[PDB]
Amino acid sequence: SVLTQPPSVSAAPGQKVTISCSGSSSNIGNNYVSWYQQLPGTAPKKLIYDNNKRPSGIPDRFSGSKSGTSATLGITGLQTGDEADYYCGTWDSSLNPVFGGGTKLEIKRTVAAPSVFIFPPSDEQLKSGTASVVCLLNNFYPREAKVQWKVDNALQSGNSQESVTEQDSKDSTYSLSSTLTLSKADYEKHKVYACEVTHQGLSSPVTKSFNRGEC
Amino acid sequence: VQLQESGPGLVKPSETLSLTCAVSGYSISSGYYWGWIRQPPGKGLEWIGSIYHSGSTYYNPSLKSRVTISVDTSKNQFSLKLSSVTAADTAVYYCAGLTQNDANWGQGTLVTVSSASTKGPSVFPLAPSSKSTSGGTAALGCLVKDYFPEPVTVSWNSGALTSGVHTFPAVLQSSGLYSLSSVVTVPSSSLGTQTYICNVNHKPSNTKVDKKVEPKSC
Repeated sequence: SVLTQPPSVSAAPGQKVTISCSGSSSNIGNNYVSWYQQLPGTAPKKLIYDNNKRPSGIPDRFSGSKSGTSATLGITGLQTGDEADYYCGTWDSSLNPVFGGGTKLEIKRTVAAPSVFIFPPSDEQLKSGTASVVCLLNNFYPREAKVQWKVDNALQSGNSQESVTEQDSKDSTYSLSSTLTLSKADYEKHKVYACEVTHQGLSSPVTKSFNRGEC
Repeated sequence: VQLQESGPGLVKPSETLSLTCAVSGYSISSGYYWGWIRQPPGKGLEWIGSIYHSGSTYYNPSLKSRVTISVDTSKNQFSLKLSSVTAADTAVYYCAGLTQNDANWGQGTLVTVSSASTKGPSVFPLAPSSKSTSGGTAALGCLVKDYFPEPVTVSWNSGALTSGVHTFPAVLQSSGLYSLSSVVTVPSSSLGTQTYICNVNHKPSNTKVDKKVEPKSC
């Protein structure tokens, strides 16, 4: 990366955002600017070339301009499908391609509480000698969520890992998966396994638990 | 017009990364330029180099002593060699080309530079039960565990099931191996009539698994 972009930007569907791209006189200052959209998992797709031109197939919701050593991508009529990383690109004083570090666009939506599900380890995993307990927080907003593991009422700390999806392209929510892993011997030393979820959309913490051996 | 990358998932430090891009639906000789761009994990885009119509090449100055880009007219391919790799070369590598205002891109291939070894996943079910039901909705899925390097791909019912699927970013466990889960939510009423299979492919170890996920008994 060479060009400077803000890390993230956000707005509600139907509104406008702009994404800025800061460069120097030797790149943006003297050269055309392009903009790229990258949806999670895909290659960059070009939105803008020659500062302000749209390739065929890019709707006029997307626009670009350039002034001095800066450039700007504008996106009107925001849609949930616009959730993506956006990159500006230009050429340096050697006419080699340079890119900005990217901007993540987040769509603002109403608060949504997670649905919480818990998964005991499988018998198949248990026979292989380990036990992974999975807590699922499905479709929540905003992203901030807290998961606490308790085993026989003992707070687990440093014992688990979680990860979070990218924002859903259809309803702008997130989902979170948390895994607590134990050895088989340790799994068999305890009865109650519980995941406690805290989130803005819940008026009080939600707990899902099972007793080892009820299935 | 389609571009498709092929190449090693894992490369040992100080060895040579070698990638090819197969071009369909277009003649390699007809391209204006063909090139390579990479994206290290969680970071932006970095141009590696391009080769033009004439055969002339231009490389990123910071990489140029390690890079070779060439074209195979008979295979209708072009390639990238990057010698003496280190961990810093870990990245999703994209091929790209401009044909006769908008380049074509490959799909990207993740190359990991590491002195660790390849390891295939075990695939365990995340079985649905009352503990994974909320109303008329049930959650189920597959835990894809202890594999190296990334990536794995997961689909459901050979792609026929996509609505309500969430495949999470892998996590690097303290063992040095990755673990991933993929879940789907479905009507509870379907649990006894619809089969749910998660299709798992770990291309670096050549591990493919189709694992049926059946409701528990609690």
